[PDB]
Amino acid sequence: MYSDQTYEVIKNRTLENINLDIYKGEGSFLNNMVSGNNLELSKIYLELSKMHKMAFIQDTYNQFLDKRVNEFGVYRKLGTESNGEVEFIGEKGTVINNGTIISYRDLLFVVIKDVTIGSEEGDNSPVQALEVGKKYNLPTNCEFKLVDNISGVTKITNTRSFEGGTDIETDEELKERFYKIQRNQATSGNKAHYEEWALEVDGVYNVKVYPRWDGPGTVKVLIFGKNNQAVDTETIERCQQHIDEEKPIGPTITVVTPLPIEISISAVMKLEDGYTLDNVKESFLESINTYFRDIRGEIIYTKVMGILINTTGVHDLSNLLINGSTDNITINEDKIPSVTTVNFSE
Amino acid sequence: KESFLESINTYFRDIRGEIIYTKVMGILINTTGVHDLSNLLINGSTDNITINEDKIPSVTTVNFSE
Repeated sequence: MYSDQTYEVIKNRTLENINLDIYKGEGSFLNNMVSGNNLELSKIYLELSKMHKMAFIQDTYNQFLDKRVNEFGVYRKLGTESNGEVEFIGEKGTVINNGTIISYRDLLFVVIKDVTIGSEEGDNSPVQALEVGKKYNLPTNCEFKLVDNISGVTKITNTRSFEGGTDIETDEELKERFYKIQRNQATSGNKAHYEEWALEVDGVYNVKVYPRWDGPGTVKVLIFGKNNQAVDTETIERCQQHIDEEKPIGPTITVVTPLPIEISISAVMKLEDGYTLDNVKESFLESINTYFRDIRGEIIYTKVMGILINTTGVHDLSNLLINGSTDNITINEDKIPSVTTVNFSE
Repeated sequence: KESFLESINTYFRDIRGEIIYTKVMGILINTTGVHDLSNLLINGSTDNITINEDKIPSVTTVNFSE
């Protein structure tokens, strides 16, 4: 191909193309024109080889990828600026106006709202990164410094880690994203397609779909908030409207929120020395709350009493009763145990 | 059975005073491979037994079933 086509090869080819009495000689004037044209033609061959690659969907550049995705209607992500809140410590009554820039090392951060040291609202003010990037996502407790000294301001530190700083999307990321988009398109009523739109709601984390719950075409949408806790009613409403904005033709949609199950417990236990009823009560309730957060399936009475005895301050235990029974209690779907009654006696 | 045997052996190494029947069932339920248990009897009984002087607990019979 064009790699085979070179200065020497095309030069000899052109020399053969000419039927002339002049013997071919190095440095001849006619040889000079032929050699110059062949050099520029070889350069043009290299350019053609390059525009092979530049015309492809892959191995594009910033402008090339931009044009391709604009033809596809896709747009690359420039990233987002980091956002956090810092604390200003210094002379009381000092007013830090909006637009003030605080520098941590070489990083530059700007204060959004006015903050007064010693004010009733406090000395905490949200601070946004001047530019996008992971480097702007500063951790907690960073000693920010004013670029411009302000009288009355001494120490600037963030009580929370800076977040929201996202980097510039790379070409490969956008290429793979576009390839996935073309590969997987929105369908009418696929479980994954419908569930993804529900996943866009911030409040909910886990989404489940129960089709045929009320006959053909009937879809029962099941949602789960933070660690499968029930979200607020307004969150349910906004999720319902959102999924209706993307729902297929003629579906019946019901959003189901997780339910809590109250738990009442009672036992007659012996407490270890130096420990009171309140301490063992709080420790065991925290432990059993963790267990409820991790319990899969139904309740295990033996596991409950095991976490009870393993709790510090339990000399011995007896007469353990949960919800009026000592048997294993079945947990149904969308039901999470909730600690409500703790009847502990020594 | 072997895992609970090791657990009860180290507990007896660490035990003092009396064997606690609730402690026995707690160390049995916490044992790996144990889902649910019932009718746990020590020497056929459900009561704590005092470990007297110059005396140590000794495991003799292990009866576990489903």
